Amino acid sequence: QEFSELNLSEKTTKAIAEMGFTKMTEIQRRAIPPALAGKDVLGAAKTGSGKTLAFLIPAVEMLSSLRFKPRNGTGAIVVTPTRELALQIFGVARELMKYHSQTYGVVIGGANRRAEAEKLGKGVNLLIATPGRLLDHLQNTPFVFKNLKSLIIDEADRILEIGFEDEMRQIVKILPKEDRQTMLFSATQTTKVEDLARISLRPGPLYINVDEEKKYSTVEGLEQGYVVVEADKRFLLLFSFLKKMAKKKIIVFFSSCNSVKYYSELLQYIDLPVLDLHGKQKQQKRTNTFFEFCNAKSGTLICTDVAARGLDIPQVDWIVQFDPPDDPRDYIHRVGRTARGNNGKGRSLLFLQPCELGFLAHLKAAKVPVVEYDFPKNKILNVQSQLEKLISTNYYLNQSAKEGYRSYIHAYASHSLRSVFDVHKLDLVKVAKSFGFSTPPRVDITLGRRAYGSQPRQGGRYK
Amino acid sequence: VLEKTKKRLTHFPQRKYAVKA
Amino acid sequence: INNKEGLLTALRRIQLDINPKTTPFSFHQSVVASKRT
Amino acid sequence: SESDAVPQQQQQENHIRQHDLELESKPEVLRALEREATRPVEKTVRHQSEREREWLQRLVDKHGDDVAAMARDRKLNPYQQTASDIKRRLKKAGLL
Amino acid sequence: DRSNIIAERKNKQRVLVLSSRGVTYRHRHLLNDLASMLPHGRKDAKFDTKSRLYELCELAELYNCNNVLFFEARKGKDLYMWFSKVPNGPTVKFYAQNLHTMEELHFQGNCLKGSRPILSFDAAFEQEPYLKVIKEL
Amino acid sequence: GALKYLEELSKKKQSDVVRFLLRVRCWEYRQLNVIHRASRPSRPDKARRLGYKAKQGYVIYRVRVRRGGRQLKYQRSLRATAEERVGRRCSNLRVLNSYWVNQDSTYKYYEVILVDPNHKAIRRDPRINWICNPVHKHRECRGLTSTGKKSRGLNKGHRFNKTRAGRRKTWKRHNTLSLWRYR
Amino acid sequence: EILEPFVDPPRDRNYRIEKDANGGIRYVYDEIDPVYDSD
Amino acid sequence: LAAQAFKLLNKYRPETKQEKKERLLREATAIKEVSKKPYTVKYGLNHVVGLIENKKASLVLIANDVDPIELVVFLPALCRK
Amino acid sequence: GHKTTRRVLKERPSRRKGAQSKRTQFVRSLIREVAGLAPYERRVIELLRNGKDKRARKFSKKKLGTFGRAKRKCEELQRIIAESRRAH
RNA sequence: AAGCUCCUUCGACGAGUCGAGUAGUUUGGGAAUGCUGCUCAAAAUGGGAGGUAAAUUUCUUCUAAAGCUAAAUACCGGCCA
RNA sequence: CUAGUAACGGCGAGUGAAGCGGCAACAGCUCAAAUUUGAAAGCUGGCUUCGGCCCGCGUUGUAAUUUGGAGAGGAUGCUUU
Repeated sequence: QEFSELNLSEKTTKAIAEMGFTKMTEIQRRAIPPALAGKDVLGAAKTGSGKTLAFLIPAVEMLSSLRFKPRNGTGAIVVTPTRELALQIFGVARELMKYHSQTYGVVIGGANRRAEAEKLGKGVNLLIATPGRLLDHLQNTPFVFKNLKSLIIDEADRILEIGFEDEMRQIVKILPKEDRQTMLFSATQTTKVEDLARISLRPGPLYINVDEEKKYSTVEGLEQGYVVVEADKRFLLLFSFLKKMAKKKIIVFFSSCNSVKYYSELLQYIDLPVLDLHGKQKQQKRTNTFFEFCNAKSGTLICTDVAARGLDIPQVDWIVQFDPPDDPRDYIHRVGRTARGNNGKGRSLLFLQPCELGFLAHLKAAKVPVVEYDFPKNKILNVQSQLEKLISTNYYLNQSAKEGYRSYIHAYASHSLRSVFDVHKLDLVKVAKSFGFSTPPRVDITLGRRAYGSQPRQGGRYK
Repeated sequence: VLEKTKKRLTHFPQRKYAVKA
Repeated sequence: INNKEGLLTALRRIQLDINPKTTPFSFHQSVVASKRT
Repeated sequence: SESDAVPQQQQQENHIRQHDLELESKPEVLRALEREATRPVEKTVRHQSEREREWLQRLVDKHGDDVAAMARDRKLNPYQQTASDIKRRLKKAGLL
Repeated sequence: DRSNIIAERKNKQRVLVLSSRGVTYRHRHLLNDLASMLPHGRKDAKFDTKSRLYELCELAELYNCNNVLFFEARKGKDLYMWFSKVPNGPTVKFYAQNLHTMEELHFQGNCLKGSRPILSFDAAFEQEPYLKVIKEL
Repeated sequence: GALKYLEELSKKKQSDVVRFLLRVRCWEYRQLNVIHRASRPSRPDKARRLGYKAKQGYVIYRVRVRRGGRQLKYQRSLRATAEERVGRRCSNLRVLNSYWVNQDSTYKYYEVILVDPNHKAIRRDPRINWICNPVHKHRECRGLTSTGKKSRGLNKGHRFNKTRAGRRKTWKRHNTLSLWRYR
Repeated sequence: EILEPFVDPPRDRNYRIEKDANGGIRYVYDEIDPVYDSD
Repeated sequence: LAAQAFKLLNKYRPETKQEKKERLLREATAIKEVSKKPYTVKYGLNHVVGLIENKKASLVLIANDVDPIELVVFLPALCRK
Repeated sequence: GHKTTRRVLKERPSRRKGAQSKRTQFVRSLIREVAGLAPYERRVIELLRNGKDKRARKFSKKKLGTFGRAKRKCEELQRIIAESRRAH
């Protein structure tokens, strides 16, 4: 029924009460009470049905009941395909363990290897990890995981689609299996999905379907917009768009919560009143922001694309995809139709760099109409000089710019469709110009003959 | 004495203690 | 461990054709004695 | 009851106090030394400097209690400090 | 013709004798005694034990030698032998002990260096195969 | 961070720019005196990591030493001879350290760092004022420098059993017959 | 050509591989001809 | 080119010890009884090489007569890189 | 021998006490280009460009004295040949 | 000014020195036991010393070429007892 | 104490350690490798009404911060002069 009906710890229930959730959703009711019992769960929900709270509550309660301390090491590992949902579960896990003494951490690709190694040896108890970096840490770094009692694999169908078949099959063979609860979630059920279940789950699972089988993936009733914009005037076109299309409803999709945070602070200094929605905020502030936006006449909202997948988009005049979308299939179909928005005339556009026009070929393959907008060069508001004076002088904006720039490049590297979103076709000097930098800050863009006389290994404890 | 050495003596000097039987 | 068939198998690949049928004694000059010693 | 086999759980009672130690028929010298240890001490509270109070009072006189705007201000907060640092200095000076 | 064999059918063989990084003068003298007898061999010294075993192969491929006799020393006290056909052929390992070298003045025999030996084998070198493989080596 | 680039340059001292500079400098030093004063070190990265500072009291002295055998071999190194000749020349200073600077077919050239123990810039600095103590008089004669510690074998391990606590002190201890009272 | 509408389009040997005596994988290599080279 | 270089650089000369002390006495006096970042000419080999390596410099001038020349040999090529 | 509950140790900060930083490798690649090559390295570079790789490994071995150093020197000089050819 | 904590940020460590050959010296000590001279002359998932037949050099433990520092030890000399 | 053991020996003369263990005494640190760069902040001398003025050293680097079982920088909150 509700969260109070479950007999949870008063430390946990106070955290849920401050978050605002009083009514449990469909997956939360049908998965948590068998998960607290100890039975393994196989879920088939889409993101935004509340599944992030559905596995964190048993993991938090397990850690609180067993009285976990930092010296014990990891108790629960949550596997997440890309770093953006890893940082989304991190904010939810931060709100859950506000009262507890157990520790919580994030391992992600495109992050510092050595800082994560110091974090892991110091002792995290709940760890949200991308599969590639988790296998690197499990194989090389010294940290305690002998007391692992819970394993969660979130959005499995994306994990195999991204290309972690070999890695995830090695992950379940190095983690301990006895006295462990394994919960698996995936929106679609493909052939590779059940082979992950037979190697990770126990012989008796519990099968839960709260899926939306009425997928209204429109094929023809859509019209996509796009604007070809150079890499060094992407923000200036966003600013000129938002300034002139004020007194209207605007929703902007970024790729990273750090870039949402930086653009929120910059637009307040640049004097444009814009609403924001990122993971460094309270969960209560998150809901009061969107309720204010859904009832407002005009306004403009910044959120990441993974935030909108869990959220109910209201009637809006524009949907603008500034950063590249996380999965292009879900953008064109779902977000194109929600931009159309039942009755009112709502138009969707996407920012494209000149090196990104193979998206047009992919759009032409699926046969979906396009219109490109002209945007004359006079109407660009050149506030580049004001922006660079702010970044070079304000210290807090410099940190936010550096983190937003790196998270933008790091999300670009870990993109699924690498044919059109390639980081080696990105001029990094120009993309740091848009963020407000004259010198692009350093980021690692990457994050025949065998031996003569040699034979394959047959023995020896080579570690 | 050096400034680093004086800083450590200011904030962590030798204490005065005893051990009971 | 003494794999027998694989041991003679490796002997074939480095076996010289030492035989008084064609090869004289000056080639090898290897003598195997009858006494076990 | 030890679920995780911890050899330190039985000997229990990541930041600790760094300067002191929070501690819990006999000879007269030992009883005399215990009165020296447990004797109440002097607080010796540090005070804010006069120019520091003027810097903080100027911030209240403009922004009131909004700590976010005070950190975001540049003329009256030249050495750019976070709102968390300014709030502690305000609470010490009695200006909320 | 480059293999410097003047014969009806050329027996193209080369050896490369080698030493570990911790051999003794008794093990060092067995290099000097064996290589003096052995006319188609090259002397090399101080192979790194931190390297791998198959880096003795391209060491010999560098010097065009299809045989290798490695003196490996452990603890600075023990000699271990290795006879091997370098490209892909079989190898052997021995423990060598009871060393007595030519420099010791008690043998009273001498011969030409580089003169051809007769190989005096044993009867068990023929009947039992584990002796037969080292026999050809 | 210019000194990281100099450290890699001294590594490659057979190379074109370093062979050229060592040739034109060795020619210059041959016309100079046997022991002479250098205003600045020729390898400022090496001097600084050996202890040189640009303070009043630090001097640099360049010395050429004959090379070859003494087959008698001199157990005193050429570097130790370089230190001992300069300390005789500057009887008022203290030899701190020395380093290789050049070489020729007949001579080897060393630069030595010296510290004035009477200069009160030196006397007031806790990082260097240990040398003002009289137990550090003529460290190059007692083998107390880096060359001396190498040739005395003052290293830890079973390889240096006879020399790690003083070679003559070890011999006197092992050759002493110790008789107690209750035997 | 783009077969699927938003999926990424899919994309020196100095040995011969035999089987060895115990049963496994054996690499046979090019033999070396024992001559003295010019140096 | 040298003369036109020093026309700009002389406008950015660092303050001397006499006029730095005067400014400190000016600001201390006003406290008894508001500025931006100072733009000067950057000097010091260890400082300038770091400014080169962080791409914080715009123009570099190198003396041609540094008598250990190893202090400046890498410096044209490092600026080129 | 005796069974004890072995712990997992914190990473010792003295691991790889030499170089693995990207800054030092930048300096070494810069200094090698600005300083030139040693006389023996010019011999090996000539032989490696002419395909005499067999002679080049031997020549570096007599100069350096160890087979392991001869492999690393011939590997480093081979990379120089590769990146000089691309720039040409 | 200082200590701790945390981390979507970084983390630079000593070269004519190791080492290879050779001669002298020295040691219980031809991994030269160590040192010195001569010729050549390094590395960066590096280097040193060990452990191991265990099947390949698996593993173990430290970071050299810069420096300081009381006490326990010696004492046919100095001021005395 | 190991111990006249290991080791080396015209294997004759002989030479001859060390680790472990019980004690005595106990104490840990300084640099070079970094850009203070929003301010050479450092230091020797001289004149001095002793209070603070000049010259010089020094950017080819003098202070502060750091020294690899570390550290830096942010952030956060307690604790120290």
